[PDB]
Amino acid sequence: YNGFTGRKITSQIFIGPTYYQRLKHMVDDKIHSRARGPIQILNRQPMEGRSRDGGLRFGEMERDCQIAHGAAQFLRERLFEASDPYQVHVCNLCGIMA
Amino acid sequence: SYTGYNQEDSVIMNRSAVDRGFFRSVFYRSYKEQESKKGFDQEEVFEKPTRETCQGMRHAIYDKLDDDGLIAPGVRVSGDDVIIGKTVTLPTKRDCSTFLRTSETGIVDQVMVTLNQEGYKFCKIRVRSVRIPQ
Amino acid sequence: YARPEWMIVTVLPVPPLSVRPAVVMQGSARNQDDLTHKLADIVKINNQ
Amino acid sequence: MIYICGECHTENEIKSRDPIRCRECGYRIMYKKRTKRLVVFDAR
Amino acid sequence: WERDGAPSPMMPNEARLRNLTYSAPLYVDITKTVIKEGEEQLQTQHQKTFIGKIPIMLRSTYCLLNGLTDRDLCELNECPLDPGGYFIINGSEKVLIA
Amino acid sequence: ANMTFAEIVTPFNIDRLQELVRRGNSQYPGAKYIIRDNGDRIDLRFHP
Amino acid sequence: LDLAGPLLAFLFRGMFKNLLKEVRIYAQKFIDRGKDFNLELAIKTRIIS
Amino acid sequence: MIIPVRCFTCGKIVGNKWEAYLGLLQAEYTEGDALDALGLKRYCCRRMLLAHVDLIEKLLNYAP
Amino acid sequence: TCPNHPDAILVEDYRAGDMICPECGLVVGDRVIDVGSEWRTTMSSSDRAMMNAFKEITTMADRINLPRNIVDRTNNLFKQVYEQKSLKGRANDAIASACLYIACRQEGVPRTFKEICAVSRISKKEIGRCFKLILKALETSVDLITTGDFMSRFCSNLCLPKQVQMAATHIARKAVELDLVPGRSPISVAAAAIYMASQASAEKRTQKEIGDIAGVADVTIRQSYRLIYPRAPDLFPTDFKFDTPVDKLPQL
Amino acid sequence: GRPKLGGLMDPRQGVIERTGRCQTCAGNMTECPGHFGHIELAKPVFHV
Ligand SMILES: [Zn+2]
Ligand SMILES: [Zn+2]
Ligand SMILES: [Zn+2]
Ligand SMILES: [Zn+2]
Ligand SMILES: [Zn+2]
Repeated sequence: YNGFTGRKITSQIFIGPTYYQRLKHMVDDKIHSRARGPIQILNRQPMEGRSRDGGLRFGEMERDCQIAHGAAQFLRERLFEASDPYQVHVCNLCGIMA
Repeated sequence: SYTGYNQEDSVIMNRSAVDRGFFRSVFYRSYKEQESKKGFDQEEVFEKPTRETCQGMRHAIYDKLDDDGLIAPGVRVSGDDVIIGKTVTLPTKRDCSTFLRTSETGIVDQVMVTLNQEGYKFCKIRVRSVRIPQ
Repeated sequence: YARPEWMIVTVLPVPPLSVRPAVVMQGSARNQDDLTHKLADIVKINNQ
Repeated sequence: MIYICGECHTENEIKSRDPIRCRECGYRIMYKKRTKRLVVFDAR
Repeated sequence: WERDGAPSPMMPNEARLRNLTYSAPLYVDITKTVIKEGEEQLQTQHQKTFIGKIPIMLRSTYCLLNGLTDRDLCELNECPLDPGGYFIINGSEKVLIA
Repeated sequence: ANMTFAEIVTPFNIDRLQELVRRGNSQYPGAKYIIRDNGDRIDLRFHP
Repeated sequence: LDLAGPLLAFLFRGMFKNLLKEVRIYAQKFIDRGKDFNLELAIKTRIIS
Repeated sequence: MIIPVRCFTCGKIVGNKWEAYLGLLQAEYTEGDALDALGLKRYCCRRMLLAHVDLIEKLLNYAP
Repeated sequence: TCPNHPDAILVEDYRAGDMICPECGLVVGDRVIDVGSEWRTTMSSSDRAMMNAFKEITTMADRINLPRNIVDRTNNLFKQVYEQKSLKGRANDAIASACLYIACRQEGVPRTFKEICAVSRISKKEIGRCFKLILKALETSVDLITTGDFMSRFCSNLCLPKQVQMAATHIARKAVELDLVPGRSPISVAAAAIYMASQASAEKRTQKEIGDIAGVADVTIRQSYRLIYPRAPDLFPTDFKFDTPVDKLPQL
Repeated sequence: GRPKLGGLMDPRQGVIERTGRCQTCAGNMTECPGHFGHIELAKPVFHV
């Protein structure tokens, strides 16, 4: 019988005691988030701090996907703005950073 | 096919059974720490850091630690809490306390102190976290 | 942009401290980078 | 600062300087006594 | 061997708890004979010369949990159902894959 | 509640954003930081 | 199938060969120096342990 | 470890029937007859006692 | 260095690894803290000689199953001596042996010179000579040895029961307190108390057995025992079980 | 107690500690990009 309305279900349900096992994979052990977290001082890129806040690797496969999408602005954000946004001064005459 | 929440290998569970303890479990995570005097200039030891003892300390509460620098059993812990207060002598003394991860939230189940294979003061802290099916 | 004589090292550039920083381990011990370690030998041999 | 010997289950007071060794049993495994603080469990 | 040097039987529970290595002291009888080109030989035997410690597989014939009844295992805080067959190395249960 | 999006304060949203600022990190939805015209970052949890 | 026995026998054969090789070097040094050697000291228990 | 207080499926009290159940088994009752004698009509309640393994009995063999 | 609040104690934040003004919230430095580093949550002759010394310390320590902490302490003691160079003339094996003795003394688990000599090629005499020289070189000192410092090892090596070890400890401690053994080496006193307690117990050990394990001549034991034997009933604990009564202990 | 000029950790090359600024950039650890030092070689060297 349907629990919401109490109406009988047109189809009869196969029901019975079956031995179930709970696996060690809990969601609380896998959920993680990263938003402006700790970065490596040498690499100036994301790394885990005191949690799993290290971010997701935006690998070659994701870059190729975003290239196919043509989302050059989002591609730039993920590969630059979201990882190591930096600016340097460069000389126009010698092209070297000043 | 009860309302589609079990589609693609998903399962729908009876919340009342879970409330009755169906598949409820306990997760025990054991943290081990030792104090080693390798290098005469450095001497790490278990003791709760104090404002006068350490030149710099965070606003984080160390109240969970006992005078021996170890948390007692039956105390709730989280990522904001310290389970072990360890301080190393500088070449003032620096603090090297052991904090839990933000995901680690439970109650200290047991805390044992011993001398390990190296003969150094050694301790194991078992944290009990109860995992309700969700 | 390129000259044969520039292939010979007559003056060695020293990377900034950020490229080869001094990490802190086992307390306040400033653990120098591998580059700083070799730069120390370079300057020692240079003075010698 | 009371520890319970894991072998003889005897409560003994130990300082920072004296060793972990049990006063009477000599056993070197000590368990911290359960906190006297109040912990509330909702019976859910 | 305790810090003071007092030898004591190591229970596997203690090895796991204290991160010890469950090892058995290995001794060998050695006989030294010396000849000094004077048609004479001196024979000296070093009985039970210590040569090292062999890690012991739990519940093997050389393990302390050998022949112990289930009640005795419980007294030692050991599970009677535990099959053994593994080594405790620095407190870690190490199993040798065939 | 852990992830954030930087919204530019505009007359369209000045009042709505002012509310999220006072709500802060303790109450969701809220905000983590304020970036002034000067480019300086203020953590709302430190001084609300 | 090399079980715990054959596997440890392979190690113990190598470690014991190293132990005896070590005893020779130590004993020979004392013999070369012209003095007898204490067998108890020549053995380095660290090799097998 | 120990017998559930409530039957997971329906909430019937079964936590007070374990020693009663064991007594019936000691009295040579079949597992079905013992469950019937206890009044566990629904198979969901029967599943509780018929399949329970009381490990607390074994855990109490270790010193406190 | 808060730009707006000069002389403000910035607060370190692990959430992003930055320092924030304690009374404004202004974040100073983007993410300069490196939270992971803060909160845990072809060989020179001198180095080769030092390495060789370390290999000897680990070998000698293993012979007597000394814990790794004592080895670490010995290596640090050796390094200081080796670097201080007041014993530069002495052999590294002698220095290592004396450092090992000092480490045991500093750790509160003294090993007799005969025991350290038994595991090292260096004789007791040279270790004793190097021992005092190192103390001067290190400008340090070690706690005086006591009779109870050897009871645990000796009684265990003698396989004596816990009560016999406790009785020997009380007998030796009370004998020292009563000053019944003036000038006698604590090892000699400990061995005599062990002999007395052993002879008074079911597990009876000969002076030779005790002498061989404790490293004391039976004559030295006999003399020390002869001094304490007349006061044995005062030395034995009140709460002790006598297998052989004190009145029936060997007279010699 | 402080870095020395003309040394491997010369303060001109960059910021030495996070709570500091280099004299050449007058900027913090993140603001300072770091700068190069140079070792004049008494004898020219082949570049590997
Ligand atoms: Zn330019
Ligand atoms: Zn005890
Ligand atoms: Zn039911
Ligand atoms: Zn200000
Ligand atoms: Zn700069």
